[PDB]
Amino acid sequence: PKKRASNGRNKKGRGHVKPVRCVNCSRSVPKDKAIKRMAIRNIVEAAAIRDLSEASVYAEYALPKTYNKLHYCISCAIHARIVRVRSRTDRRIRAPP
Amino acid sequence: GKGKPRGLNSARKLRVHRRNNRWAETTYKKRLLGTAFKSSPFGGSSHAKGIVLEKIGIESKQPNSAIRKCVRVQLIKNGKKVTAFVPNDGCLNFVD
Amino acid sequence: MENDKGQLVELYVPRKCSATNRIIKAKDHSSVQINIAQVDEEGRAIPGEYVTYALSGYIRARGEADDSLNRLAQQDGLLKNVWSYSR
Amino acid sequence: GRMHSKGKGMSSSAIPYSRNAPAWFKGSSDGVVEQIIKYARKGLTPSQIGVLLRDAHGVTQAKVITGNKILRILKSNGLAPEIPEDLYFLIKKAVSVRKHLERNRKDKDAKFRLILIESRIHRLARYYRTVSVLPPNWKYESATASALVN
Amino acid sequence: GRVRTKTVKRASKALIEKYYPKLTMDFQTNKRLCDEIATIQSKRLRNKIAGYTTHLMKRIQKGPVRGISFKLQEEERERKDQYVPDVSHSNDVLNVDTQTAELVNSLGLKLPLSVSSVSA
Amino acid sequence: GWVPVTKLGRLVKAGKISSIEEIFLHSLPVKEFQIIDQLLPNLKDEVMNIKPVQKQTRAGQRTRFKAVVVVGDSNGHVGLGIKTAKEVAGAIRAGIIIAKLSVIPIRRGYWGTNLGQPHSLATKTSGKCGSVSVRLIPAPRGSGIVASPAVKKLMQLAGVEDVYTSSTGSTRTLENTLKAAFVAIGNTYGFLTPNLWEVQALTPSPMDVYADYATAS
Amino acid sequence: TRTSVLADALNAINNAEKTGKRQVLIRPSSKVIIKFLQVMQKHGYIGEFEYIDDHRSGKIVVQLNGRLNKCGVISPRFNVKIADVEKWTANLLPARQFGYVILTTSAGIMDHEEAHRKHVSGKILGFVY
Amino acid sequence: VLVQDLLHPTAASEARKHKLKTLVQSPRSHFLDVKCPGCLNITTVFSHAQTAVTCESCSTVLCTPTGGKAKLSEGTSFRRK
Amino acid sequence: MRAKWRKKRTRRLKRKRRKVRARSK
Amino acid sequence: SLPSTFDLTSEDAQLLLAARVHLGAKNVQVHQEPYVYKARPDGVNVINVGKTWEKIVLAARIIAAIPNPEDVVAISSRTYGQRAVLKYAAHTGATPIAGRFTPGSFTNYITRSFKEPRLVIVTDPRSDAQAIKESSYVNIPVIALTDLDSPSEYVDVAIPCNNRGKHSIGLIWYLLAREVLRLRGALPDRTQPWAIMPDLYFYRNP
RNA sequence: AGGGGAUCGAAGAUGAUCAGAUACCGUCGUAGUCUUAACCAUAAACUAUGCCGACUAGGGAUCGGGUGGUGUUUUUCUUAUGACCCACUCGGCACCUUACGAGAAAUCAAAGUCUUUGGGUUCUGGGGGGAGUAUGGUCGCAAGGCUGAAACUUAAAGGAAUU
Ligand SMILES: [Mg+2]
Ligand SMILES: [Mg+2]
Ligand SMILES: [Mg+2]
Ligand SMILES: [Mg+2]
Ligand SMILES: [Mg+2]
Ligand SMILES: [Mg+2]
Ligand SMILES: [Zn+2]
Ligand SMILES: [Zn+2]
Repeated sequence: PKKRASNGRNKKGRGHVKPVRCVNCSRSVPKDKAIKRMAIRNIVEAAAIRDLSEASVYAEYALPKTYNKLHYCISCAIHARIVRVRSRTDRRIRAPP
Repeated sequence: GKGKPRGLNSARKLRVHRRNNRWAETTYKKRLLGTAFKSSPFGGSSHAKGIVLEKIGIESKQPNSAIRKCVRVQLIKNGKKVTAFVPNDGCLNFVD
Repeated sequence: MENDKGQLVELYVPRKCSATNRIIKAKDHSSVQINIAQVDEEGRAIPGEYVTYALSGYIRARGEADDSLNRLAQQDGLLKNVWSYSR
Repeated sequence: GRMHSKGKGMSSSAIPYSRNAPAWFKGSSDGVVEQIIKYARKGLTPSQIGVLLRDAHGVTQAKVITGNKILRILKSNGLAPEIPEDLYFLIKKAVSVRKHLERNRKDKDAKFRLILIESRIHRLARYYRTVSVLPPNWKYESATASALVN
Repeated sequence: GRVRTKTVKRASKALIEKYYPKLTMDFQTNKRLCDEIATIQSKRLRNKIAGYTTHLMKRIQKGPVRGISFKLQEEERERKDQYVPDVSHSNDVLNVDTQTAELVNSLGLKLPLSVSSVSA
Repeated sequence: GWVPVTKLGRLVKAGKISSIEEIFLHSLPVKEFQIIDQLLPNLKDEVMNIKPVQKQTRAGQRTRFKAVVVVGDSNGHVGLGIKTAKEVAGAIRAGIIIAKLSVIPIRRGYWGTNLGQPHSLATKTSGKCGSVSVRLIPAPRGSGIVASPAVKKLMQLAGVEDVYTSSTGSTRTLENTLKAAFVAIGNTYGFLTPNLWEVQALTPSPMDVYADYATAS
Repeated sequence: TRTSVLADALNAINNAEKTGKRQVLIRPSSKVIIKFLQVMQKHGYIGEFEYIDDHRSGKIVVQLNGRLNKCGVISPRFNVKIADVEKWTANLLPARQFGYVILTTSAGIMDHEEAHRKHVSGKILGFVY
Repeated sequence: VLVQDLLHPTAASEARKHKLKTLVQSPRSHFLDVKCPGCLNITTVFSHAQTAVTCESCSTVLCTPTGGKAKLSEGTSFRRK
Repeated sequence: MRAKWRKKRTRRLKRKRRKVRARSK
Repeated sequence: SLPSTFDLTSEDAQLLLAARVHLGAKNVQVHQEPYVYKARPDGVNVINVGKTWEKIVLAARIIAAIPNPEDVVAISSRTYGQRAVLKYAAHTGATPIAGRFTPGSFTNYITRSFKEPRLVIVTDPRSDAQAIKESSYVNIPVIALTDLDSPSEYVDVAIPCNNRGKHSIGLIWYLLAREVLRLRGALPDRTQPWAIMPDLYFYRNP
């Protein structure tokens, strides 16, 4: 039967949506059976920051972060990303803390 | 209300629907098409005489094991070569 | 009910709920008898004599039961003002 | 629940409980009638006339004030259109759609809508034929429809 | 790994329930008492029970514990209670609201009022 | 050995409740087994079937024994106990106990006109458990129990003489069928006849009368 | 389309009774519905009921006694022939005994007992047991 | 729930509920009797418009039609009914 | 066996049959 | 049927107001609640004080019906009322279940804590809900202190009240106790607040 | 049948990997992928839930409109508007709790109001295989589609849960 009410979700009053391609697999995937993670990483590493501060010019510098919405297609997201897998009672949860 | 017009002047649609539906029931289909007369070796009869062409021990289906002491029989009326099993403790000593 | 020439049969004559008139069943492991005391001036709560209700399981289960009880009270004069006809 | 979409609207004009005139709202009946006839003369179509009456003048519904309807009144004075108002509007719409289609060869949605319009027209035509407002065996469609409009 | 077992703990609890007096804090006396009152087919077990009882006694000096309050421990809580004379008059006379005032208007006779506002 | 837990048990032991009709009137819980035995000495108890029931392990399996037990008389009280224990006789005993706890009344009624004593049901009434719908239907005098074996036995236990049944769904799972039948029987005392428009008194319960003799000293 | 109106009336009533509402509002409400309700009343199944003269179609407010169990209207109005009546009652009613099959006849919307007494029957509308 | 003595509810409930879904349906739309800064005359004007509404003869324009209730022309006094 | 694959094989068979028929003609 | 002196006396009303029984209740709602005399701008509904008091009286009149004193059982799990419950029990007959309820206690006639009530009084149908549910099994009316935000499931008579916490719950308990004492008990007169203090109750040392 | 032919890419090459790989991975690469004329009518074309209609249980949200606010806020004085805000309210797309009903169950405010069986209507199914085959019609430029058997053949094939 239906493993989920929503299924791979979000296609509700939406006919047949547009396909986003994967990051890892580069498999095409619907923007709902999607699994999108926003990776706001520092443009540098934490051990690389100190060195930069030591050597670099300008008053401390603001330092930029990069912004990537990475679409881990369903399967690849079970090479430990979001996803994880859950219990039947654990799947009725729409929160990440 | 589900399917069938619970209508009142509805009846022809109901009757036709029933007719159409019936064919999916096997027995009725067999009766109507006349499968009995065109096929199934016997002429839709209970019993038929035939002629012992050749005695064949048919090797039985699974779990069970044995040889099943049947007869390839050519029927007289249609001329069809069936295999009729013979009951009990040999009795091919009777059949020949 | 009655066997022709009088003679009552059918035992265990069902309690009916006071709110819904729906029969209180035999294994109504949900229903209740509510007992409310007839009351008098200075101390006085008059033992032995109560105004009594039965509430059938089903209404209670539904949730709307308190209001029904209030209604019953307002009718038998055990309350005034509490519950109105129009909501 | 809507003749052509999956939509199930219930936006609708309501009506008051009183069939009697709304007391204080003055004027008369004759005046109202005169106004209606003037509007008819000016080329407005029933619904429009009613609208005009309601807002600017002291009118609720002509039925309440005069006694008879708008359309009935028009018929009495002999000023009513030959093809019923709604039907006429439908025909006009159809014509417009046809024109659009003539220009745009690939516009499938428009074609589909045109089909629906045509169907609606047919329904309306049938009912007019039944109540005898369009003279029988008169069909309203594509070639003659344009001619009919104006 | 010296976690006292279920059984010992249960026994200790029972002892505390039935004989909360005659459990004089220190081990030695308590052990002897345990040996006397409770019938243990062992010695080590008895000792363990005694130890646990002593621990419980120590705990019960520094408050009440769950599953350990039996009549004589109850009356040292129930009576050792009741503050009282501050009431719910204090901080001016009857602080109310607009809605509250309105409510009062319909029901009660004559009551003192200090009306606030309440807004977004 | 007797020894009562619960107020009702104590009351029964004192002998201030005469018959289970009164209990039924106030829909009283009968968690204690002995009460029914005390009040109904007429209990004819029948075993239906004891299907073995399995549970799988790393080695072998667990063969428990689900035994369906009916309980009854001829008066119109019926029990139904289902139990699943390892020991079969023990399981049966447990089932019996359960059935006794359960025991329920029946509005035995008239086929058509009163004449003499009710040995049918009031109303075409049904249950449904799992997916087995037992309907029962008030048969006329002498027309017997018209039922599948299990249901027939249940009816006999009840003290119904005449009943048509329309048992539908997979009645071959006996337990479910039995449950459905029991449910249907229970339902009898729910269908408001016009013989029931009449307003009742609402008695204060045995719990609220013989209050002092109840509860432990 | 609200094809049949009696059906609608009964359905809502039934629902109300099932929940334990003491009152129902019926939307369209005809002569026929009113007659049916009157019949029900006559044998005490329904309490008071109030037809609002909407300056439109109708509206019925009902008072429920809790004496209702199921009120059904049968789907086509089968023309019914005095012996057919017996069959219908056997099928539709919980006893050879009580409750009523509410058939419309030439003499008016009666129950079934009344019809039998009067010796006239016609089409069936509902029933009340 | 359970009992709601139906026919007579409070005016507030009626006001809240959709003006079609009530008991006896009445429109909850008024007739603004409007006065202009020009002449000393009042016009009976429906609360909704669908038309740009001029006066008895004057080209004053009383109300501009929005989706619902008509937004009156800047500074014009109006009664009710 | 996959249903799709089965269907494909059936189609192929049909095509072959058609070809044979054509040849015969 | 009516004492007529049993109108809400001004002092009592004042007490209630101080407790903010009526002038709590979060802006959310349960649909089965007409104990609400208007609503406040931002976050508050207001509970018809008089109605609440009358229902409390009714509740008392129900606790007055049961002849056995320690047969009526009070129950609170949430801390904002345990003490109050205990006080109530002390004052009346009443067995209390403060804290962890023991799920299946009115059923399970084998438990070390077997109470069989004929009436049960509850603080929170939001927390103690288990107890209420259990009551369904064995047929007990449930008198409860409803916040007008909580369910009415399995509740026969529910005093409308505030359950934010603090002085409201305790006050209500105290009032109920007082009323019960008035109706068959030691304290005989209509007037006088007596030694029965509202602050014997409430939430003390945290 | 023309154009346009970037990218990717059925076929093909072609490198590995493998006992083997005209499979998975790598690198090229026509057809195609765009598009204008036409056709073909199928998809897990799925919400695997026919469309209408009525009713029964709450709840916040969210989009679309619409009234009710001496509500906030923008200030260019009073402002008049917009954007919020609160209370509604129709219409929708869904969702969360309860089941007092269902259902075999999973679950469902509909899959409810069905043995207490009857609002109106279409269409489809009758154990599994054989078989969506064969034949015949047809509609296709073909690939194919719509319709669609039986002979045989077997006691299971299924579902939904549990250990
Ligand atoms: Mg949509
Ligand atoms: Mg290779
Ligand atoms: Mg290749
Ligand atoms: Mg298809
Ligand atoms: Mg499909
Ligand atoms: Mg088949
Ligand atoms: Zn991927
Ligand atoms: Zn003017």
